[PDB]
Amino acid sequence: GEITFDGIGGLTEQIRELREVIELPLKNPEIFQRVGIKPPKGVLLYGPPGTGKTLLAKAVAATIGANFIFSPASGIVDKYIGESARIIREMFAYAKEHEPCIIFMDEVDAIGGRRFSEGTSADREIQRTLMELLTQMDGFDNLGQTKIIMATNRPDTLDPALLRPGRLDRKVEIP
Amino acid sequence: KMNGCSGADVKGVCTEAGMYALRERRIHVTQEDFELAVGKVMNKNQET
Amino acid sequence: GSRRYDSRTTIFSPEGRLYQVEYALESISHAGTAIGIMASDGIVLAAERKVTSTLLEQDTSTEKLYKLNDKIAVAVAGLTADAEILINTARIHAQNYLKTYNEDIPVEILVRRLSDIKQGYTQHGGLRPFGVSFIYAGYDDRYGYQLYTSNPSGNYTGWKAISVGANTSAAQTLLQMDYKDDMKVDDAIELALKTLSKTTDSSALTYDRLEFATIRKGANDGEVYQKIFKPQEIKDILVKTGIT
Amino acid sequence: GYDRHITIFSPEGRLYQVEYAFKATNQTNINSLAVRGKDCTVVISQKKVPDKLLDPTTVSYIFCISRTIGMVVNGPIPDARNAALRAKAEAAEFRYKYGYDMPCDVLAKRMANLSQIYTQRAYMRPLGVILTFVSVDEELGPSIYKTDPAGYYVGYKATATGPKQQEITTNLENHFKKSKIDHINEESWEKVVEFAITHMIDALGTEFSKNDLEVGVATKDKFFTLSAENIEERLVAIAEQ
Amino acid sequence: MSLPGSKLEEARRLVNEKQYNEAEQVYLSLLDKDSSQSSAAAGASVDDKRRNEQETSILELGQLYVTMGAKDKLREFIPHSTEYMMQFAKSKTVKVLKTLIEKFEQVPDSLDDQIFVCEKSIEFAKREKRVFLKHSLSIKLATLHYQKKQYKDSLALINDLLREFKKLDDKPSLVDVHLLESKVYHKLRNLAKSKASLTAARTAANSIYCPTQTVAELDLMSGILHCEDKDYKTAFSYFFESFESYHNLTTHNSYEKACQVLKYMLLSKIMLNLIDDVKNILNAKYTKETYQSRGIDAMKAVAEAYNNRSLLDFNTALKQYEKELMGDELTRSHFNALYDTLLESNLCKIIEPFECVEISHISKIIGLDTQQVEGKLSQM
Amino acid sequence: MTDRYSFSLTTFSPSGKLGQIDYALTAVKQGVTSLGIKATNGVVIATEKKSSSPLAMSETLSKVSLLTPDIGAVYSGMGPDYRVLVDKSRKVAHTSYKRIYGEYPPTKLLVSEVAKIMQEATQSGGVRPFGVSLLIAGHDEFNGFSLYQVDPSGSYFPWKATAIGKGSVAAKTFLEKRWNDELELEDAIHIALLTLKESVEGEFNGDTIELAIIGDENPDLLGYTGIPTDKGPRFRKLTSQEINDRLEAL
Amino acid sequence: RDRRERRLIFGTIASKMSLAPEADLDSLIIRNDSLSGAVIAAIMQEAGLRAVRKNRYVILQSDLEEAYATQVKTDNTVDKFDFYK
Repeated sequence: GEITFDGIGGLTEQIRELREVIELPLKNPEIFQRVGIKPPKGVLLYGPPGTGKTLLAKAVAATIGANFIFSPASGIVDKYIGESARIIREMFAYAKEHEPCIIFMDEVDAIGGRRFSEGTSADREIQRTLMELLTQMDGFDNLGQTKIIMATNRPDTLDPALLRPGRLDRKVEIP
Repeated sequence: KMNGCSGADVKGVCTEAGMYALRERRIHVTQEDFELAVGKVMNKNQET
Repeated sequence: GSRRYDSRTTIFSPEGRLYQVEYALESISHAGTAIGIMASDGIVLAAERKVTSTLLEQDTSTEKLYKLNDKIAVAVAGLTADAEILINTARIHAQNYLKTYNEDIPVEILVRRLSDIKQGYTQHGGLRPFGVSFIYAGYDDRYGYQLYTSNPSGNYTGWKAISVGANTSAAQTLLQMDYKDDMKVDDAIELALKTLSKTTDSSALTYDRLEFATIRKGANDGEVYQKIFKPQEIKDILVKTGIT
Repeated sequence: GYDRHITIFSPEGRLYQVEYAFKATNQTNINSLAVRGKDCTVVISQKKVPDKLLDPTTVSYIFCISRTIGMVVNGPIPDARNAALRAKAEAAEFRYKYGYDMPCDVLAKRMANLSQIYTQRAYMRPLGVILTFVSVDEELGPSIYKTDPAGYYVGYKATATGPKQQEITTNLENHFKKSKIDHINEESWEKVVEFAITHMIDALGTEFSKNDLEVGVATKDKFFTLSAENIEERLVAIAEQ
Repeated sequence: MSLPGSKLEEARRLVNEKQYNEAEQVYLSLLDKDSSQSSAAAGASVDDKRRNEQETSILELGQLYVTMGAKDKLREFIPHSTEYMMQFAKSKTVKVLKTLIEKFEQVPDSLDDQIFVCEKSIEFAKREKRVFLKHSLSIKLATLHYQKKQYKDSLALINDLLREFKKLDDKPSLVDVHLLESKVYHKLRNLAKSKASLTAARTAANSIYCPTQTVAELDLMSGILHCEDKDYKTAFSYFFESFESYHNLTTHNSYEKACQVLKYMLLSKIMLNLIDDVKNILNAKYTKETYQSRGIDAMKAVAEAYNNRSLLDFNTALKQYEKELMGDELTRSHFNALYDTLLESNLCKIIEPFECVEISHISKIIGLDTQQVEGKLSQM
Repeated sequence: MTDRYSFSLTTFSPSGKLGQIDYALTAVKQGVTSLGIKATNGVVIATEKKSSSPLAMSETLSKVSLLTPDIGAVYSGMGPDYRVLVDKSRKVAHTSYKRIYGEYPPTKLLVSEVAKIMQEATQSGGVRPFGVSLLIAGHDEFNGFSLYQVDPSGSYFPWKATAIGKGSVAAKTFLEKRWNDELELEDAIHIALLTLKESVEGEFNGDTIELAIIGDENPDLLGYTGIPTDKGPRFRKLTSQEINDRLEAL
Repeated sequence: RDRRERRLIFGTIASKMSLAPEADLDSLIIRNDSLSGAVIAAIMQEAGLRAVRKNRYVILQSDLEEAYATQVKTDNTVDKFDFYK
């Protein structure tokens, strides 16, 4: 990491509960194996833009020791043929090679939304992102050594399909 | 027994009739299985 | 073309016909098929009903047939909430003639008056017009029995055997093939139940969904009387005609 | 929004004008509390302190319609003064035509029926405030009727207006559950204010001075609003018991 | 007294106060004695106001006849009521004759009188109401064959009437017939006709209505079919669902019907072998419903025998409690399964090391006689 | 979405049915569930009430009002919509009838006048339709007992059993298959309590549930004695304390 | 769903995890209404997530009840009546 704990101070009550479900499975994966449960994957950190998004991103990777991966959602949806298909695969391939890593994102409100029937209407790259992110965590091969982090202004502006249990288990507001 | 049964529902009710025959372990579909198969396709075709 | 203003009735369409009248004919076909019959000795009225639910009480409620006076009974097709406004308006104006001239109002006068009442909304003002299919059935001493139909355009047309609602062109052909110039009362009743077999979506032809009213000039003391037959009596004539 | 331009029920069955009507109630960010003693009803509203160019005494969120009757409004100010002058008209006209004291039940019901007339008129804006009417009935006794911006009114044992109402109801629910009564003890109306201040501070989590609050008192055939010096006497009276 | 309403309340307390013979004469005085005015169709008295208190008295007296041994008199009293069917309650024989036969179901009675009555009053003028209701009296006949343990006559009455059961008489009557049909092939060890009749009963259960006892029996008949098919994780799932319906019946439920359900729920727990969850049923008063005996408590020792895996404590409670624990036919099929399960676990301990050991030493490890071990060991 | 002309009450809908009508039922569907059961000797009505805050008074909300002693009513929807409608409906019932025929209006005449106000609400521009659906139960000497389902569009139809709100479609199949016209009012009360219980199982007591029936006259509710000719009020609204007594016998 | 029918999901997930003998399985089947196995599996999975926070491998009754209040409803927009229609 880069940012230390002194900047994220005041969240200690919340951070203490987050490190137990994040820092522990990255260091000693056998902690939850004896219990018989699985660690959470997605953790949602949302708040005002520029406040708490950058601090909590580099602070978590500093205390754990895992590398800091910054892959904003603004590098996904564009005009291209199958862009969002190869972004997640190469991002999943980098986390597969180096285990001690944690992926962070930014401004995920543009890649989300449920539309109506959860199909595509005049948005090409949004639906490919919604399904692929669901198939990576709930598929046969997930990231146990890498946690997915998203950042937005409000959780209600995202797709409820990704907010269901099994992928995003944590909603944390940044005051 | 039906009204306006299309070609897709005919192959469907014949498929349903073959399912009740597998539960009876009989290579032939008895007349009792048809009365149970016609009742299912009428409610299936009525929806939507 | 691409620019269409349907909001106000005052705006003329590029084709020349208001779009509210175009889609009003669809609402008529969405309702039940109603068949009027004009005979020499009376008027036979047979129509189905839109509600297929068994919980609704169809014996004590009539969705289409309504009696304006002793010599006039009409069948309404269209929006139910918008129908009661024109039904009561027709009954108030009909009593004003009897209150003044002490006579029964002729059919042609009532038909032309109601045609302008519906037209008044489209001709002036911003109020919504009510698309309704009327079946005009009555008798007088001028032209005798008159069968008229009220289109959403606001006009009327004379008819002998005419059907509205669903299968309009299909029911009109069946009535003309067996049509008779005299149109016997007993033959008009069998002609109505025979046409309602193919046209209506219900092959069993349930009695509760039918409205059967027969006008006869051969009533007591040679007068025109309108009798509303209960659905229990409608099931009886189904066996005589061979439906059941 | 193709269907958003007007006030109708929308294709989603959701009124979007009510969406911004409730948001305007929290624009002032004022938290009030309304409790009812056995023989009395005491309401307390938070008085915001502006700069020195304004008079805090003239600032009041509680209006007096008549004796024993009072109105607690939390929301936009310009809609509060226009509704205050209108609520008094129905109170005086009812005491003339029907010749009877207008109860808070009908007083909240009349504003609810008047609220639909506002929605019925496309050129008139519905009330975007929270109308809380309190009084002491001759028969039913103390009663609270709060009229929502949508026209809903229902009786409340102890109500509140603000974002902290969730925490206010929790502390007041267990207080009335142990005693199994909706009225505060100590029938003396002077001691009822002591509890209304005590239960409010722990519910809001912030203690306020005499200049941060205003305390109304509705007794039988009498109503008055405590001044700045009378509120200070209430805090001193809490320590003496 | 001399009143139709006074004789009902006064004679109610005279049964335990003195005897049932003097109280019986009070009801008989209302029927035959006097009570003649105007003209009416009764067969004993003459009045239009006596039909209510006389038919109610027959329902109360009919229950006391079978208990005290008067059933020989009661069987001839019912056919004499044919004249009342043309007056009382505007026909509706199903509300009288069917209830009189129901009185024989509560109190144990022989099948000679129960069959004779149902075939007696049907031949009289009561058949006017029984035209379309003839299926009701036919079900009562097929029910009596279950106590006879003869399923040939019960199946013959059902099959010939199956052609009239589909939308020709009574729609909900199907599930009642398909439920009793599954019990016919259950004792015959036929799983093709039992699962077929149960499937038609459970599928049509949403298309018609059933009482509380019938809906709970649909799961009782579904879970019992999992005994021979194993899969004991979902077997008890249908057993506890039926107990919720049988618990609220109270007086409507008998002592034997609720006791068998307690034995069926504990039966799947022994096959699944959960030690903590098998004792919680007897400990909790909600699931127990206060049923305990020597055979009920012996089922807990059967589950405890699986903990140590020994046939010493298994056969100890088996031969001692055999009067009760072995009374159930369904659990009897599982006794040999549990006997071979605990034995096979002990045999694997001998087979795991090298072979060629003394047979007399093998019986000492098992704990049974030499002839008993050689027969079971060679069977596997 | 497609055409606003369906939403405009001064404009005919291009789809054949006004979008304002269909989406007004969604507002009624979003509300609570209200039902009714019509029997031979009476008609029972039952509905669930808003709990709101835990300190909210349960005795303040009454969803069953009094029109005439022979006719009851129940509603599900917005609060002020029912109040403004009936406050004017009670005046029309008295002016058009009681000020002419000097009695309490019958079932057919009263219900027909209630729908006329909804007709003007869906016709004149700027006036939004009502967001409530009134189930009216009454008894007269001509048609007898009657149960009419009044939709915000202004079209009423007789129904032996019906439901409105979110459980409208769910309870419609239930009340159709369970209930028969040949039963009585006593069995109608028990069925109405079981179907309404399926909506929410949290509190079935009389605090959140109102119960009222129609039937013969009650001499205790007449208010005066000595006149055998005039019958007592035919409508009796059960007190929430008396509702719990019926629930124990359910 | 049914009170006893859902227990098949509770008993299956509990067999793959460590739970204290004081844990009440009957309190979950009565309180839960119309829920699937995905919601039930999240309750027992959160019990382990609440256990690793306390550095206790054995899940006690306290970790079971505290995990039920979090996973009971995933909808943040509920409120109660605050927004009509």
